[PDB]
Amino acid sequence: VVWALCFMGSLALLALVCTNRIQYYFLYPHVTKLDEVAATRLTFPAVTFCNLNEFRFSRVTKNDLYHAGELLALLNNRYEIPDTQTADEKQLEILQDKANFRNFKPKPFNMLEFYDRAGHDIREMLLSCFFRGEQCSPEDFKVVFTRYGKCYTFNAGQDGKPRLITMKGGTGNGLEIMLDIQQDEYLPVWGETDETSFEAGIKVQIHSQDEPPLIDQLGFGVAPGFQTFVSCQEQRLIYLPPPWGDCKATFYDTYSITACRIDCETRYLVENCNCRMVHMPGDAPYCTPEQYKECADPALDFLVEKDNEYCVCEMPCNVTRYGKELSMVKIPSKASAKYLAKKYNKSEQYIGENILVLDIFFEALNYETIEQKKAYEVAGLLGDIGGQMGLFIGASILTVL
Amino acid sequence: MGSLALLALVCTNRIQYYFLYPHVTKLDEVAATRLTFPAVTFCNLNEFRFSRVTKNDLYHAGELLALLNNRYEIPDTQTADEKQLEILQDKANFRNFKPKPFNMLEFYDRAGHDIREMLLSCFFRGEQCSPEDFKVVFTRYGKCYTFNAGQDGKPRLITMKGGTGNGLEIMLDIQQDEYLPVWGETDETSFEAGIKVQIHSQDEPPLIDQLGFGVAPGFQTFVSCQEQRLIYLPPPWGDCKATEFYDTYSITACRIDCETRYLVENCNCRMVHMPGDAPYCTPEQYKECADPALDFLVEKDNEYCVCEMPCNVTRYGKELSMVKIPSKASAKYLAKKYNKSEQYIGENILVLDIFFEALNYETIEQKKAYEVAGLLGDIGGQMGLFIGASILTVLEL
Amino acid sequence: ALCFMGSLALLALVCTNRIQYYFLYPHVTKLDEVAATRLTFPAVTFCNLNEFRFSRVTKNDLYHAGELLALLNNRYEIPDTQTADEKQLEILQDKANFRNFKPKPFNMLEFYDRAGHDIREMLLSCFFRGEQCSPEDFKVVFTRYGKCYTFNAGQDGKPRLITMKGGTGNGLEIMLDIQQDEYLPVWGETDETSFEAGIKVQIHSQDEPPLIDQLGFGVAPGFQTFVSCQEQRLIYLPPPWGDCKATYDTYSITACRIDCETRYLVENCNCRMVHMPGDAPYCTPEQYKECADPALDFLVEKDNEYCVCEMPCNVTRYGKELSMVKIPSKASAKYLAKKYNKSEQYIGENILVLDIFFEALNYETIEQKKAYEVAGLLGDIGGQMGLFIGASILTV
Ligand SMILES: *[C@@H]1O[C@H](CO)[C@@H](O[C@@H]2O[C@H](CO)[C@@H](O)[C@H](O)[C@H]2NC(C)=O)[C@H](O)[C@H]1NC(C)=O
Ligand SMILES: *[C@@H]1O[C@H](CO)[C@@H](O[C@@H]2O[C@H](CO)[C@@H](O)[C@H](O)[C@H]2NC(C)=O)[C@H](O)[C@H]1NC(C)=O
Ligand SMILES: *[C@@H]1O[C@H](CO)[C@@H](O[C@@H]2O[C@H](CO)[C@@H](O)[C@H](O)[C@H]2NC(C)=O)[C@H](O)[C@H]1NC(C)=O
Ligand SMILES: *[C@@H]1O[C@H](CO)[C@@H](O)[C@H](O)[C@H]1NC(C)=O
Ligand SMILES: *[C@@H]1O[C@H](CO)[C@@H](O)[C@H](O)[C@H]1NC(C)=O
Ligand SMILES: *[C@@H]1O[C@H](CO)[C@@H](O)[C@H](O)[C@H]1NC(C)=O
Ligand SMILES: [Cl-]
Ligand SMILES: [Cl-]
Ligand SMILES: [Cl-]
Repeated sequence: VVWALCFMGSLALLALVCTNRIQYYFLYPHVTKLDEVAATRLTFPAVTFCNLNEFRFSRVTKNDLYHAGELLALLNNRYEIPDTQTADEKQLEILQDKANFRNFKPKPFNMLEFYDRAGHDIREMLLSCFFRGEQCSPEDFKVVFTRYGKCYTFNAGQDGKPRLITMKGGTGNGLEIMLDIQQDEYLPVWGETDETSFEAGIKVQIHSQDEPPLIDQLGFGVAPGFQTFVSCQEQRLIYLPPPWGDCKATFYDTYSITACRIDCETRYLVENCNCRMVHMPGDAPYCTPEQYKECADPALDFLVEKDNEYCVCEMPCNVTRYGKELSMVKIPSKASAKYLAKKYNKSEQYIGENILVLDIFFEALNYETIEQKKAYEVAGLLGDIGGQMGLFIGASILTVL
Repeated sequence: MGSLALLALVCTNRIQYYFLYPHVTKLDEVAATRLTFPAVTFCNLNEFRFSRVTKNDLYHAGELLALLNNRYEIPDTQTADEKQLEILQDKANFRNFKPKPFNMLEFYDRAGHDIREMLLSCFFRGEQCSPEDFKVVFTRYGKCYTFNAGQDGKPRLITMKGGTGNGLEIMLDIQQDEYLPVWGETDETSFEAGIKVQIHSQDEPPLIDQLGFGVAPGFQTFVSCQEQRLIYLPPPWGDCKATEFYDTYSITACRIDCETRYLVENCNCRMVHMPGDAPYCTPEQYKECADPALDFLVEKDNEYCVCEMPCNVTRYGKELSMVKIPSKASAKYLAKKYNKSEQYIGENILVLDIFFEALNYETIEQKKAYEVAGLLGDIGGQMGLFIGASILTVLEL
Repeated sequence: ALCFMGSLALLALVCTNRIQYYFLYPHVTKLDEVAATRLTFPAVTFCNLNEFRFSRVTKNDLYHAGELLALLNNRYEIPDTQTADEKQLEILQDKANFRNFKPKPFNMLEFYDRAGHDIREMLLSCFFRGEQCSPEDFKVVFTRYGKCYTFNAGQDGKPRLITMKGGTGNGLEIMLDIQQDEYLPVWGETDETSFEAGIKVQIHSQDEPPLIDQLGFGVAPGFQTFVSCQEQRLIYLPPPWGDCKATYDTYSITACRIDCETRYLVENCNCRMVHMPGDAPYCTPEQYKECADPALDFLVEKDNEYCVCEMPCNVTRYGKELSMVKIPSKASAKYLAKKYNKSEQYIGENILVLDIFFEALNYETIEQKKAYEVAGLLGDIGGQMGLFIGASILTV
């Protein structure tokens, strides 16, 4: 009877063990494969930056002041220079003249035109630029409008030009730019608004080229008077869609959290303000300075600060993250100050307050992948249900003999 | 015996693997919704406000702070500006002076920087916060403050989107004009100006003198964070200890507990920031016993305060960057607003931004690699075609 | 008897699929992040951004390295376009007076060693885990920045320095004086001059040479800089499973690059820069300027063909989180000024404090493991072949 018992058991094993599988298969489990290597021909990311100051004082015209005056806290609700102004006498005297609206006939005004004309000029800010031993120029930077206003992106990849690639670790295989933030052009700050700031310097965001920047939210800061080193590591993350995961596959061409937020924010403002901020996509009318102040700014602030319901984006199936390690040294040194001052025709003090050097590069281990993989596909299921029957057909043959 | 082995053999390998109690570590990095915002603790690098140090304070803590020598006199080697020296020489006049009960905790609580004075502005996710939103916590730096400590029983603060908007922004005034004159090197004085900050889970006490990060005056500092949840297995799979002075097990809680017992054992007192009910160390004890003792533990010790791994750890990845404050264009505004000079603003004001990136949540969990149920399935087929061949060889005989 | 040529036809088919998988040679990467005990403290190398102390540059030095340092033109004269303060210009015009001057043997290594910043002068204080360290605890190492120093180089045969707890207390703290008053006047742009003041630092395993001009991080004067670290051990598989190369004494990307760079310069310049290994003749200042510098720059900037190194099977990476506070505070300035015999302003421009330590979770491992070893292969078959060993005794 022992053989018969063995045969009976052989059936009861192909029963449990094959049932263990189908249940496990239908849980749609996954594994996450991690790897960190030194990739060759790494694709250099896009680098977007903004001057923390949105409007050059010297480009603000009488008409500009008339329309955007109250928005910039340079005027009160009755087109007068505020009682509570805190300006140096020379600038106050320049503004009091500008704010003289006697016999003044207002002329069509537009925030986008204002940003484009008054925003800091890359041609003036960019003192020097080098990528992998090659000299780059203002033309190598693309204009992109953000909430900070007129910003610039290096290696945007929208020119159809050949890819910029990194191959070795260290500053040499990266980007180095020397900027002049031009504090002498900073708009006087007389109050707190979404368009003014207490700070001097630039905001920077390193991002994949198929992903738009969200620099007011996700950027990092770089201060004047320093050379800042940014050692990076590219991290590629891949996710599975349902049933294995939660991701969504690809106004914008590729799906990204940012692209999703911008799209959502635009619809929200259009719905609640009947206008879009000038940096938003679409064809809705541009918000007036009054709309910015009364509706648009509060609306966008609500979304990026308090909102928990409206602009909630789902995970992309493909995300590229850039790990960053920042460090810095002082510029200029006492020994080099006079050289730089004479070179760019400034005072030594100006150099120390306005000049900055930014280095963006990758470390040796420049590439990391974190990919979700199907842990138990239909093929693996069979191979188990199959290899198990190859043991029951043997346990039945021995019984047969 | 040709199959009495192949059965046993291939059966043995899997059996051995189970009793090896193997594990796998599952990694995942996602954008979590309703992420729980951490606690943020900070200290002014200066421990005692110069203007709050009384004659009695100087008398007791004078030597500890290097403001007096061992004979209650202002040191020969003092390096102070004339105005401050003149203020101290008058404080240090102990003729006809009758000392009155003194203790370090009261001293810290009364002379330590006041959040009500340091906090110029505070916003969390578009909402204005206030000094009342900060809880007082005593550390080795003295009187410190924790934002979102979670000990009020108030509803949780949560983050949902990436970027500064969904985080905390505070503007601080470090008040250098209140910094205690530094005439020597002690564990209570420093050469630096600014604050120390530590981002930590709410069920984990801060160890800010050891694990904190610095934030400098004259800058706006951006701190982009990522929460990392790590889970470990206990024996036999791992080494961790599952969750006293403190409620949840953490390396820090363990160290603090250990340090306290060490000082009590060797100094018969505890530093004022330590838990328990042991007597507070006097300034003399601080100098002669407590400070050296604690320094030994956090610097040289390799035997006494060695803590075992917690089964549950929450780590916060940080990326710092900064811009300058104030700009030339905003200096006068800030100066007039807070009634200071433009130079003061540049030396004392700082802005701190603590927020999370889009991919805000990472999990690293140890999971058992070979569970008993898994073992049975692999061996089930052969285990029976051998136990059948076992009652079979005993059937032949 | 047909049932026998079936067992073989089943053992055959269970071998085939299994064999194929063994042939893809798959791998898995095991990750783990823990608080290690007795962690081995890394080596810390640092350089002053300034390569030559102004006061150590002699008439002979200026004569040979003058044009290289942009202090002289191609005719041994002080440049028309000099931008120096009058006192320094007057000191240099005197040095650059070569009337009746007979040049004497010069070499860049001696120049670096003699004129480079002295650790004995830069190091104001040094502590590791409660113990006072000294200039003798720093080893001299020549890099492209010139004369640099490495803490805990581990080449003395001394007992290992170990970390055990998280926080600054279990790490290194050094106070440096970068000595800007010694910085060489900058009159132009060269590979040996800089616009910046401060130091470059690189944290690295002791069996890996530094490549500090490329991979270092910066530390600024006037701050205390905190560097919270995490050691990350990465192990890779060689072919067929992976791409790595198994083991200068140990194989590392840096060691590979340095070796390659040296060969390249020797091949194209018939000399090596003074910080490079080997026994090739040292490059003259003229060679540096005309051949060596451009050559090395090409390699570390443009090259995509010559110095491409393959992945090591064993890599140690150090995660870093930097933060900073200001030094000195108004209240401590006078103390420091009096202590080191400087002015309060000097202190603010030259003094820096550097803290290098580890966090609680100080150790992370990322190891590639063979997914399917031979022993595991038999297991998936052994059973099928065992049910063939029985049908094999009932056929004979
Ligand atoms: C790891 O520890 C954390 C606490 O540090 C646990 O998080 C808590 O989980 C419980 C149950 O959901 C909640 O009631 C608490 O509010 C959570 N604390 C927080 C986040 O503030 C977590 O559950 C632990 N993980 C495991 C499974 O061990
Ligand atoms: C703004 O700050 C100034 C000090 O800079 C305050 O003024 C001093 O005020 C005290 C108390 O009234 C007087 O004893 C001093 O004589 C004042 N000094 C000077 C230089 O005037 C002033 O009170 C503050 N303003 C407000 C409204 O708080
Ligand atoms: C990876 O390489 C490191 C060296 O960089 C190895 O660490 C050494 O291990 C040996 C054997 O225990 C020790 O004698 C040395 O002292 C270690 N060097 C250190 C840490 O200073 C490590 O073993 C290698 N890992 C593997 C298994 O490849
Ligand atoms: C991820 O997206 C990038 C573009 O951003 C693309 O280059 C890459 O092929 C994608 N990876 C996969 C396989 O989804
Ligand atoms: C240099 O700047 C000054 C103003 O400071 C200006 O007057 C002069 O024209 C400038 N020189 C040149 C040649 O651009
Ligand atoms: C201190 O420095 C001065 C120069 O500023 C020097 O003359 C003096 O000798 C120094 N004092 C000592 C004792 O080293
Ligand atoms: Cl949003
Ligand atoms: Cl401890
Ligand atoms: Cl190279």
